This record gives sequence, structure tokens and C-alpha cells, in this order.
Amino acid sequence: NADVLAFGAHSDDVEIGMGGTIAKFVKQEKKVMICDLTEAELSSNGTVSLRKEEAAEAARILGADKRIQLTLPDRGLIMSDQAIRSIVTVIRICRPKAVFMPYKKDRHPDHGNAAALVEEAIFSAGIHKYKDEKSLPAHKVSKVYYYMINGFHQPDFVIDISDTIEAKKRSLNAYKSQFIPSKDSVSTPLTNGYIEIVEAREKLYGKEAGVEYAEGFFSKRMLMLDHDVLGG
Amino acid sequence: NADVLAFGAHSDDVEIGMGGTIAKFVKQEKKVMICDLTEAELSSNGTVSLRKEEAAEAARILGADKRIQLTLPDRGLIMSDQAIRSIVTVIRICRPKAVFMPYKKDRHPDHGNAAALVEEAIFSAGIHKYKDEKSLPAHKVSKVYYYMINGFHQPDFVIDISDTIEAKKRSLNAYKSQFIPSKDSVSTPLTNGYIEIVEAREKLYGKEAGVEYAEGFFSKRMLMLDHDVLGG
Amino acid sequence: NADVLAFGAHSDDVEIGMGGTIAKFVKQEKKVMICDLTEAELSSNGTVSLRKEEAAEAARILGADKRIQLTLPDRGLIMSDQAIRSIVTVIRICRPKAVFMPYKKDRHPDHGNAAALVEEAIFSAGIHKYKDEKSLPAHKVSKVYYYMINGFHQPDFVIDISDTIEAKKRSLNAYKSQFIPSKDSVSTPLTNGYIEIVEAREKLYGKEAGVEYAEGFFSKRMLMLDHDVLGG
Amino acid sequence: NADVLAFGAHSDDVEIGMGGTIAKFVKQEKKVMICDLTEAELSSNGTVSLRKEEAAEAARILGADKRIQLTLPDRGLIMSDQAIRSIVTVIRICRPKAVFMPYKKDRHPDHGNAAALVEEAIFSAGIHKYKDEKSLPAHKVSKVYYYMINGFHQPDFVIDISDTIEAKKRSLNAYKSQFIPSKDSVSTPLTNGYIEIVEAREKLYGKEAGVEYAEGFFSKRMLMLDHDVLGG
Amino acid sequence: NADVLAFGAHSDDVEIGMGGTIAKFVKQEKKVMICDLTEAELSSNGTVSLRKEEAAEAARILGADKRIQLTLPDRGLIMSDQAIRSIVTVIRICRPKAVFMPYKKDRHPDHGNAAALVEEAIFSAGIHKYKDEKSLPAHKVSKVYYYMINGFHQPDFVIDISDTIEAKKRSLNAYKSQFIPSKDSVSTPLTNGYIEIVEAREKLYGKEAGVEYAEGFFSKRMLMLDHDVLGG
Amino acid sequence: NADVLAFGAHSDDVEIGMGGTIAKFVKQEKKVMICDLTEAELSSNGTVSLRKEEAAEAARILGADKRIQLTLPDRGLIMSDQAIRSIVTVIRICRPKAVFMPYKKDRHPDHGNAAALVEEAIFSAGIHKYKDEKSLPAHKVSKVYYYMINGFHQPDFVIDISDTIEAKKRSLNAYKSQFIPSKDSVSTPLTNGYIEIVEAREKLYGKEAGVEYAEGFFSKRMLMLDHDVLGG
Ligand code: NA
Ligand code: NA
Ligand code: NA
Ligand code: NA
Ligand code: NA
Ligand code: NA
Ligand SMILES: [Zn+2]
Ligand SMILES: [Zn+2]
Ligand SMILES: [Zn+2]
Ligand SMILES: [Zn+2]
Ligand SMILES: [Zn+2]
Ligand SMILES: [Zn+2]
Repeated sequence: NADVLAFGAHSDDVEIGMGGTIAKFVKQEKKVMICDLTEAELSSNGTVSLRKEEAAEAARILGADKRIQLTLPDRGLIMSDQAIRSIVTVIRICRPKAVFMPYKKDRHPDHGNAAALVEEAIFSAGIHKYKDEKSLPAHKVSKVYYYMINGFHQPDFVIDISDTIEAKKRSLNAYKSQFIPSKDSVSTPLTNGYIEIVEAREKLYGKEAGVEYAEGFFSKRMLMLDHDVLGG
Repeated sequence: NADVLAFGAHSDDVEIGMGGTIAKFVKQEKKVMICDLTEAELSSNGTVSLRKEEAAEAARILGADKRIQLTLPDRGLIMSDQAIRSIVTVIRICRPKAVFMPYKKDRHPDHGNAAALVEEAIFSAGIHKYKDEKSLPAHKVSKVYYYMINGFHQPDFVIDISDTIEAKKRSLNAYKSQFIPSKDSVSTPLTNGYIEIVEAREKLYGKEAGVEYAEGFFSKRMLMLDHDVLGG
Repeated sequence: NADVLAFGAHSDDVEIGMGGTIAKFVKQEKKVMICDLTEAELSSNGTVSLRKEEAAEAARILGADKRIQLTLPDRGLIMSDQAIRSIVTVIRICRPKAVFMPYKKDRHPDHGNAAALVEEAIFSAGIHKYKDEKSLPAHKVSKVYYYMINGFHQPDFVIDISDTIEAKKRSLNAYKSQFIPSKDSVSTPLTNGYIEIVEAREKLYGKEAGVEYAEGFFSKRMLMLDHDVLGG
Repeated sequence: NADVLAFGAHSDDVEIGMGGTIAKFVKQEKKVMICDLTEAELSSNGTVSLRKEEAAEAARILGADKRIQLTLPDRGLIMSDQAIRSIVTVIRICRPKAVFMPYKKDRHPDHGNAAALVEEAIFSAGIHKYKDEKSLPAHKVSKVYYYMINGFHQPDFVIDISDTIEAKKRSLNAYKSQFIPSKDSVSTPLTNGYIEIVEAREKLYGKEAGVEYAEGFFSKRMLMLDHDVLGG
Repeated sequence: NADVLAFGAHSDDVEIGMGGTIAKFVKQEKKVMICDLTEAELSSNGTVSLRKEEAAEAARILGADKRIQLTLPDRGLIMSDQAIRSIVTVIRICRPKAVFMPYKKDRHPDHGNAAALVEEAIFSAGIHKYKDEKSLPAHKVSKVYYYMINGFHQPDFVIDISDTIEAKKRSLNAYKSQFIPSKDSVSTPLTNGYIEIVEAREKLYGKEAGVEYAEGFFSKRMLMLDHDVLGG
Repeated sequence: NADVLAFGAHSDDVEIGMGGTIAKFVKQEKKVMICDLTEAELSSNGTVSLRKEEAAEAARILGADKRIQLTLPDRGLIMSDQAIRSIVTVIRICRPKAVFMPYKKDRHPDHGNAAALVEEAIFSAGIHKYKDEKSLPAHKVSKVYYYMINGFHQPDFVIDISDTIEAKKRSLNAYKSQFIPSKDSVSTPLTNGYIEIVEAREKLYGKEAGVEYAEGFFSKRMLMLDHDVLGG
């Protein structure tokens, strides 16, 4: 029974959006699981097998309990019954309290396409008559949040990651093939100082909240607050 | 040093919007102060002196520490330097961590006009060179929230008031002149089952959050969450 | 030639959203038809054959002229040419002046997925070269409205159902398997005082309009008003 | 007791926004009153005394029952207690069922400033303890609508003016000083084919509604529909 | 290497939305290419072979360099991997600096469905490991804009077409089967003075910008301005 | 006749929002004028006379033609006829093609209050019968833009300041009293690494546009584009 299951379309998605928060939860001794929907086979730099090892190292840096690999097609995350059913299996295995996924307002259509699949799977996961591949039992996720990969939007709320900013940067630097030019690298939006741009965003969200660094999140579900109203 | 200072234009505003939350905070042994900007001299039912006693009884039912009465004019809450300065004095006296005020989307223009004054006063309160009537020192409010009086909008978040719904209803029933027809009452939107309409709204916000009753709030300032992300 | 064709994903959708309005139109001697897109085979409580009989009784209580059953899959309302074509047949059979369907902002993705299919079918229905299963002639729907099932949003307009609130509640209570716990019932959002929550919403929309109860609707198409501008 | 009281900042405002609708209501034997808040003393073309006669002729063309002239300052429609009180007098004299005023999204700030004053006056008009200049009794307006002068926005609804488009154009052509260049005219946005631009807008709103010409309106208050839902 | 590739679902889409702009760019000696995604086989008036000749003549009037015909199904522009791949081929052939496509807020669902396909294809076109039908090389489009067919919305910006309004009207009048009733014509929204409605819209957008005629556009991508900030 | 007149509430406002753009325009040999509405007498750090000298040095670093000082009260920018008239004088003196002012979505209410005054003054400036203090002639501003001081919002467009980022940072560092702690400094939001936060924002807007640094702007007026559509 995971506290947190974080979905990305591609390994590095979850780290860019919420690596600071993952590291924060692990230090609170929460069980955090990461699921990549695809093997990122169409990424311009690296290979599928190199990418899997970079992703395994990023998960170890943050202290994620397990890294789950689905094999939905890169640039093929079209709404389908079969794609939803595979994701329902992952939710019903992990039984998470909270699911995180990418925010759909993003230059990469896979990020929005992934969110649409995960939303369908969250609902289907809670229906006992809906049968998944492994015929597992219904599970109702309590909290559903959206993190930002490429976007800089005004978030619904932020989480202070002032104490895990270095761990986030280490988890991103594990993806050498994506962010660090090599002899055989091609220029992408990721090879042009991308990690410093993510730091800049987390710095601006920090400012709105009066801390050094924060990650932004959206919720479609109603937020219910208690301790965080007065924060005392 | 109050935990909470809740502003209304008229006594009964704070009770309608957040009486459940006030009662909840008092039971957590928070210091809660209420300030009415006007004496509600233009209210169709009752009188200024009757209204003050109803308001004092409503505050006792919820356990509010003190009830502060300003004398800005009913239906005269026009943006003015003098009106802002009087409100700055109240903020600098109470030194609250959190300020609540009415949400501006409301059929009663005084609710929006009150919010505009309180927003100006929150900013001016934190400027040491800004001199108030009693020449008090700068105070920076940490949290600023908006409660709903007449509106039913989708809120930024809710607070569970399942355990203080009865105390809220008692604080509202203290305003007999406003909600209960008498021999000499005139028909207003308030004399036509208004308390049951407030209960209905708190019931629907409860449903979105999976509890019996909740009050809705807005924040213009960025929300920073911690314990309430996973709620464990 | 129906005055009204109301689509739901599942039987009970149309009753929750607009049962009061259906009853109102029938009493005005309008011809009202209801179409359920699925047999609701994945509903946690009841069975397909029990659900069909509950739905037939709900239609009789409101006085709907006919209840049409399609067999699109529950939790399988993916955008497809074949699903649109089956719905085009229903529109071209009933030749309705006004079509109602669910509002897409709803925790149940089937409600939004149903609306997307019905919107495509409304457009295709009016193209004579578009051939449906029964090769029927083009029909142009005049009015297209959206009703709310799970949501409480600010609607584009409301309809007074003060005189049909009891008929609505009777049509909902016909779905015993959905709303009334039994020995063999599982807990769902519907088995936990759901009908009283629908009444609460219709009560709050009533208040905005100055009546006891009203149902809320959206229109994407431009509203053209005449008698209702002054209502005299 | 007027059916309709239409406020403008300047004479010609009401005609540009809703001259077609005024003519339509008069033909339905509704009592329509027009109030100009200012004498338009800062208009670049014409004079105050010429403008009053053009306005009187425009009112006769549409068949408005009476034309009421206030003397609030042109480009001086700042929120003030005194300006609101003068407008409350006009509402309490006319006792209108419906009030129309300019939509605030308009290049001319007086249009938005007028709407803000009229909104305050509508609320104060319904409070019996609020005393106006002539100490008249409380009146509650039922319907409150906003018409467009300079803007082309997506309206909440439209009214078919196909049968009163010529009467509207005649009422606008009565303002010769505003729309028709003379020897002593200066170039303004109004002297450069403005009437044909208003016709173009009413033609596009017609198209959305499937008629020749329509005027667009907004409502902040909830719309309650009945006959206009099916329009039969 | 085209300066401009303009996508429509149906021939006449690009002309309605941006015929004035196409004519303007051609006169600036830009290379402009037009791609129709479908043969418009379900259009109520005309035939596929007549429509192709009307489209070829419209392209000659505007001076478009080439007109590209895909054969995706009319009313069958469902999101699919195969439909995206065919559009990727067109982008990789033309290597355009700027892509235009329909704005999704439109009574015709094909316009929105076309935009969704073209957006996916723009992203996939720039991925070298994504293989199209003709295995062409990656191309990154710089500018992506949306034009309006049936809608009248507030655009992100306009382009002055005062000097190409007549060329636009000629390109539209080449579609005789669509806009001009014949002995064998059926009534559609297009056969009822549609070209004059497009002129009216371009006239109103002109007014906002202080010119005779302008076409409106949206951009999801950030606009970067330079010369057009001061326009000197 | 200025190309650009940039209004701030306080000296440093224009530099924070658009110092890069000011420096860019001056290098294009545009005439740029800056007007501060107040002397910033309530600023927590420094004095009025020190602030004026810092402001004069910031203007020299950017190469602004003249720096105009009004004496409206700090935290007293209430809508008034007298405040508007003083600003009309500045517009009619400078006869600018483009006016810049603060965006109203900002934690400092003076920024929004300044924008409201400048908007009223832009309109009144173009009315010849509106008499300013120095009875100057009507001037119609062509372009009106809004820059961001404290906010990080999604802008309508950006301007590349990659080549003037160092000049902007120098103009900000001229305000030593505001940004650099001294023996007698008090902690404010400005004394806590504020210049690096402005650089971070300009870096993120750069990324959206594919350059190193950009400043974001809003326009209420319609944007008309020409060269910047294709940027060739
Ligand atoms: Na939410
Ligand atoms: Na917020
Ligand atoms: Na609509
Ligand atoms: Na409304
Ligand atoms: Na954009
Ligand atoms: Na604009
Ligand atoms: Zn990704
Ligand atoms: Zn009140
Ligand atoms: Zn349903
Ligand atoms: Zn006017
Ligand atoms: Zn088309
Ligand atoms: Zn400032």
C-alpha cells in the first residue's frame, strides 16, 4: 500500500515535476512508487536500455521504493480501453493514497495524453466489476494531483522543497543522455541548460510562498485543508 | 496576538461565511477575533442596539475572544484613505496570523467593498512609515482568506465543519431580528429560510470532500501545503 | 417528432440532472424521449436486468413517452465512428427540437465521454450524405443543453421545478439498487444520502432565482431569449 | 411603473447597445424609460443643448415613454455616495421590472464607471432605510442586463431585432453631431462609419442565433428560463 | 521550404479563416502552401471532383504555391496514430516556418478535430526517431497559429487585410457549389449570405485595430514581438 | 514627442518590469520617458531625497531621455478627478506613441491603483474638451502595454532582452537603498535576493520564446501584427 504513486509518460517527467517532493516524502518515511507509461523509445538522445538504467539511478537518489515500467508506445498515448486497463493494474497493485500525474498544459502532447489515460484508470480502478489484466480488487485513490514538466503556470498550491532541491538536481543529473551534450548528442530543448530553468521555476514558486524553493501542483478534486490553514 | 481576525461588513457576515470554522479554531484553543466594519444601520429588520446584542451573543456561542465594532457607514464602504486607516488600526492591535474577509462575488456590494478596504489595510498594516490613528507598529499578516456569504461558488478549498455545524446554526439563530419573522418584520432575502440554504451549501461542499459539512474559502495568495497533501 | 430527447450514459443520469424538467415538459404536453447510451453493466450495485426495470419505472413516474436503450460499453465510451453512428440513428428516429446531455465537468469520466459522442452525433445527424445504420434522413436539432449529474457548478440558466420536485424524487427512488442500501449492497457515492444532496443543489439554484427548486443547464450554442427577458 | 429603465453614461449609449430591443419592447406595448447619467459636455462634436434635442428625437423614433437627464459629470463618474443617491431616486421614481446598463468591457471608461454606479444604486434602491433625495420608497428591480456599446464580446444571450433594425438605425442617425461629419466636425471613432460597424455586429449575433439581426446582453444575476427553453 | 503551411479540414476552411492573410504573404513573395485533410465527401452541396477544381481555382486567385490533398475521412477525423503520421509527412515535405490551422471553438467538430491532429503532427514532425510514411527527416515548425472559420471570438491578435479583402472574396466565390444556391442546391448555413458574414467579422476586427479589414488569430505558443511593439 | 512613456507608482517599478526593454528601445534610438506617480515616501528603506538620486542614476544607466516626478501620495492612489488630471498633463506633454504601466495582478495594491489612474488619463488625454492643469491639446496614445513587477503570470507576449539583461541589472543595482541591506536597513521582500528573482523570471520567459532573457507584457487593446507574424 503506497502513500504516493507518481505517473510520468517518460522517465525524467516525475523528477522534473516533483523530484523535490518525492525526496521530501521519502524522508517522512512515506512509501513512494514511480511508474513510467512508456520506455521513451522516441527520445532524440540515448537508447531504451541506457534510459532504464538512468531512471533506476534517479529513483535510488530520491529513495523511491520501486520503479514500474509500462510499455505503452512513445507518441502513441491515444485514449484506448487497452491502455487504460494496463494502468488500472498498476493502481490496483500499489493501492496508493495519492496519485500524481503530469499537468496537461505542456508543449509535449504525451504529458496531457498520459494525464487523460491516468484519470480514466483512477476511476475504473475503483469499480469492482471492472476487470484488469490480473483481475485485482477495486481501489479508490483519495488524492489526485498534477505536476508541471515544461510549463510555468500559476499552481493551485506549492510544497516547500528548500531541503530537497539538491537531491532533485542529483536525480535530474542521473539522466546524462537527456540533459548533458555528448559527442553523439543532437540539440533538443533538454540539452540547452534545462535543469537550471527547472531550478529558476522552483525559485519563483518559492518567492510566492516565502521559501527558497517550491514545486507547484494542481488538483481537479476539492482540496480539504486542516493543519495547513493556519500552519501551527 | 490573535491566530485569526475575521472581518465582516455587517454582524452575521462572518457567522454565515465561516461560523463553523470559527467554532473549530476556538476548540483547537486558537484566539479568534471578529471585526464588523459597520453597525448595519440600514438593515431592514431590527435596530443598531438590538443588532449589537445579537452579535455579542453569536460571538459567545462560537467562543470568539473579542468582537470589535467599527462605525464605517452601511452602504458607504467607498474606497477612502480614512476608511483604510481605521481598519489598519484593528489589524495592528490584533496582530493576526490569518485574516478572513468576504468574497467579492456577492449580490450585496458591501461584501466586495469591505474586501477591497481590508486588502488595502492588510498591505498598509505591514508598512512601518504608514501611520494609523493610534500610531501602532507594522504587522505582516501571513494568511489571507475569503469566505462566502450569499454566493455558491467553487471554492479554492474547504474546511470540515461536520463537528461544529450545530454551533454555527446556534450563532446564526442568535440574529433573531435578521432570520426570524416578527409582527413588525419586513420580507427580505434573509427572512425566507436563509439558514437552511446556508446548511444546504455546507452539505454540498461536504460531499465534494467526502464529509457531512464543509465551509468554502478562496486565497489570492499562494497556498503552501505540507501535512494536508497526504493528510496522514 | 419529439420535443425533447435527453441522453444519459447510464439510466438515472437524466433523472439526477433534469428529472424535474422532464416532469415539467410532460405536464406541458411535450413529447419527451430518454436514451441511455449503456446498460450500466459495471454499476457496483444491482444487475443489468434489474436496472432496466428500475429505469422503465422511473420513465413512467415522469411520464416520458419512450425509453431507448443503446448497448455502448460502460466505461468504454471512447470517441469512435461506430459509437457516433449508433447515436445518429437515435437522433434521426426521434427528430427532437431539443437535445439534453450530461455536462462534462463531472467526477465520472463517462458523463463527459457521453457528451463528446452526442455532440459529434448532433452534427453528423444534420448531414444528409452521412449514412446511419437505418439510412434515415438528415435532422437538425434546434436547441442543445447540458445538465449536471455529480457537479455543483454556476449554470448558464435554471428552470423552476418547484412544482415537480416530488415527481423527481419519486423517479430517483425507483432506482432502489443505486440509492438504497440492501443486505448485498456495497458502499458507493450513491448509497450515502445522494438524493438529499441533489435536493440541496436544486434548493440552492432555486435561491439564486427566487423559487423553491430549480435545475441548472449550460448551452454552448447562443441563447436567444424573447418572453423570458421580462417574463411577462 | 416602467417595464424597462435603460441607463447610459451619454445619450446614444442606449441606442447603440439596445435601440433594436427598445423599439421591440415599445411595439409589445411595454413602458420603456431611458436615463442618461451625464449631459455628455466633453463630447468632441456638438454641444450640450444640440445633444439634448438629438436625444429627444432618438427617444421619439424608438417610442420611449420618457427620457430622464441626470447631470453627473462627463469623465467624472467616480464611485461616490452622492452619485449613487441621485441614481437611486431615478430607480425609485420609475419602479422598473428590468434595468439595462452598459457592459464594463469597453474602451470608454465612463461605460464601466456608469455600470458600477447603477449596480450600487439598484441594491440601495431596495433598502427602505436608505433615503434618496426625494425620500421615495424601496423598489426591488427583478432583472438586470448589460448591453454592449464599443465592444464585440460573446454575449450571455441575444434578442432578435430583425424587425426593428431600421428603427435602431433611424434612432442613431438622429445623433447627426456624433456620426455625420460637418464643416466644423473633428475626427472621432464615431465619425468614421460607426453605424455600419454596429449593424455588422448585430448581423454576426443574428448568425449565431439563425436570424438577420440580434443584440447581445449579459446578466450577472441567474437567468431563469421557461418558454424560451424550447421556444414553442 | 515553405514560409507558411495552412491546414484545413475541408477546402474553403483556409480561405474563410485567412484568405486575406494568404494573399498578403504571397504579395510579400512568401511561399504559401495549403493542405486540405479531407476531400469534403460529406458536403451537402457539390461533389468531390467539382470541389477539387473550385479549391484549385481558389488557390490560384490567392497565389498559393501548391495545394496538397490528403484523404482522411470527412466526419472521421478521430485521433489516430495513422492520421497523425500522414500529416507528419506533409509537414516534413513542406518544412514550413509557420503552420496555421482551425481554432477549435467552432460549431463544426471537424475543425477542432483537425487542429488536434495537426498539433500532434507538429510535435511528432520534430522527432527524428518518429518515422513517417516517406521516412523524411525531422522538421521543427517555429510559429503555430489558429484561424477562425465559423466563430466570432476575441482573437490574440489580428493582421491588416485591408489591401487583400477583394482577393479573399474572389477566393471564396470560387466555391460556387458551397455559397451560391443552384437548381439542385440544399439549404445549408453556407448558402444563406455566408460570405457577407465573413466580411462583417473582418470589418469588426478592423475596427478594434483602426483599419478597414483584419483577420483574427490565436497562438498557444508564446508570442515574441519586436518591430510590432511600436510599429515604427 | 516620445516613442515610449513608462509609468510606475514608485521609482524602480519601471526598471523591475521593463528595464531590459527600455535599454533595447534607447539603443534603437527611440525617445523613452519615465514617470513615477509618487515619491515613494512610505518605502521602508531609504528617504525621498536618496530615492530621487537612485532613480536619476537608474534612468542614466538605461539612457531614458527624461525622468518625470509626480507627487501623488504613496499608498494614496485612490481613483480621483484631480489625480487623473495631473497624469493627463504628463501624457499631453510627452505625446507618446506607446504608454507602459504596471499589470494590476500584484501583491502591492499601488501597482493596480496606478494602472487604473493611467487608463483613465489615457482616455481623458485624447478628449480636446477635457482641460488639464496646463490646458494642453488632446493626444491619442496608439499602444498601451502592462509590465509585471511582483507577479509571474503568463504574458500576452514577450520582448527579447538577451542583449540588455546586464543594463537592466545595473539599473536595479542603482537602487541600493531598496535591494542591498545596510546597517540601518529593515527586512522587506526587496532586501532578500529580489534582483536574482527578477532574473529567474526573465530566464523562464526567455525559454518559452527560445532566447536567454525576455520581459512579459499584456495588452487590453487588440494587438495588430505584421513583421512579427513570420519574423523574416
Ligand atoms: Na480543486
Ligand atoms: Na491562490
Ligand atoms: Na452559450
Ligand atoms: Na448569470
Ligand atoms: Na500565447
Ligand atoms: Na488584447
Ligand atoms: Zn516526458
Ligand atoms: Zn453583510
Ligand atoms: Zn451516470
Ligand atoms: Zn457613451
Ligand atoms: Zn470546414
Ligand atoms: Zn512599486
